[PDB]
Amino acid sequence: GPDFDVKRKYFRQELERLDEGLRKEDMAVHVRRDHVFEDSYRELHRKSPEEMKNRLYIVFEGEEGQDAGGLLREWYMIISREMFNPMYALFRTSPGDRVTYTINPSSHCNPNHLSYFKFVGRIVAKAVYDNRLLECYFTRSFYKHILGKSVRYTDMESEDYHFYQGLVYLLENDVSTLGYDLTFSTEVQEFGVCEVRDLKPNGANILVTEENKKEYVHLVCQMRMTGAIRKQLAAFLEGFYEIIPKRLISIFTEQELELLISGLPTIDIDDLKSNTEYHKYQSNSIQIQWFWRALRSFDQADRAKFLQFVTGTSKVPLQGFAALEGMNGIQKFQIHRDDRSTDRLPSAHTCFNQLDLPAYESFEKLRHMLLLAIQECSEGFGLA
Amino acid sequence: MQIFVKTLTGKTITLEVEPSDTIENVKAKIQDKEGIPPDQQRLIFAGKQLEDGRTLSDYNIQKESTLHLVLRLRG
Repeated sequence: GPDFDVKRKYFRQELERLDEGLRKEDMAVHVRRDHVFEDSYRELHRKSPEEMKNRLYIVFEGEEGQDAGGLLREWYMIISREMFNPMYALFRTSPGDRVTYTINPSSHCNPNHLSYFKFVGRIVAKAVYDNRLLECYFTRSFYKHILGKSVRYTDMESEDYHFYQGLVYLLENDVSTLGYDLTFSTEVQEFGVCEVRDLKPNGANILVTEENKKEYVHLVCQMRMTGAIRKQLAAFLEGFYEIIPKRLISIFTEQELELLISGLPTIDIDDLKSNTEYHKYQSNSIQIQWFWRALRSFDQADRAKFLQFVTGTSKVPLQGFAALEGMNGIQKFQIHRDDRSTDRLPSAHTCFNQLDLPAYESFEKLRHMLLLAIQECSEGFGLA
Repeated sequence: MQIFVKTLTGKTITLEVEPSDTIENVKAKIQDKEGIPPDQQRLIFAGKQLEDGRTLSDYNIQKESTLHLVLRLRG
């Protein structure tokens, strides 16, 4: 809350102290939507750190959209989702309630993975530098590495809850009671038969007993969470620290760092409603009453698609909807009435956070038209 | 002849058209099946945007072909 704002005030102020003396320019990024990760990598991974602090503007190939802010927000969102596509073998999903991601230890699947990891770290740092939001969610282990905190074996509960609660049982009980064997090595699932990595000198030939099980629990977590991904972490943090210095980002906690990158964890329609502007409609016009009724009738997944529709991103800025950013400064969510025809679907200008809403003739039609638009056009810019 | 129009979410719309039908005609047949005005529709086939004046045969759209529907709603 307020203590978070105090940190961010100091954080942003020192960030702007470091670029005093930088003639910033607008830097174009030409990408194809279906190749947004590969295209952005080709267009940005060889830029200097000073160049990365330029103002990026996005040009989607074959799309009328002109980036006045809304295209960059969508670019950050769709590139953050494609970095965790398992087809790139860069990241994997951590098993748990909420889905977070882990560095894939088999990332040498991709021969240039260390180049891509530095780029992924650059993008995350660039998103924080730009005060833009990503659809990234990491484990407590990963956040601790960025913050320079030491990883403890208790952090395994967030990385793998059931593996961790297998370790508490090993610590709590006797090895004579397990029914299986354990050695000082952990499995290399690189599509090989019983290929293992040692947790200790000649660890694969050493049995886990009650005399050494605490050492095993400590060693296996340091491996699972830092040793097995040592080179990929260094590449990521290298690209990250090139833009955001380590001394500055480490003032935050793991929860604060997550909010800094992903924004607010929920979409509050009531907060959006008290920070909405209307042009040609009034707050009590019938289509506005039907609109909020329809928006409230959406589940959390559909109200995310709606946020993407009118702003470009599914994420909410940290200061709420009263700080929704537009071109020059703050531009609250606004709804304009579309007088052209009532058979048109609703339209949006993501740079102004503006929704063009036709004067529909029934609540059923408005709800149907709104849900169709946000579901079948959550992304993509067909208008200027 | 039956063609398939695939939406962003993956929903499939099956149409009954003939190779002489214009792209404008196909957009009108989508309006009757989904309620979307044609001036908000854009059709994609083999990575190329289909102009309203051309026919399906002008784009080599044969039977059981699959088109992609994107909406022109966001700027």
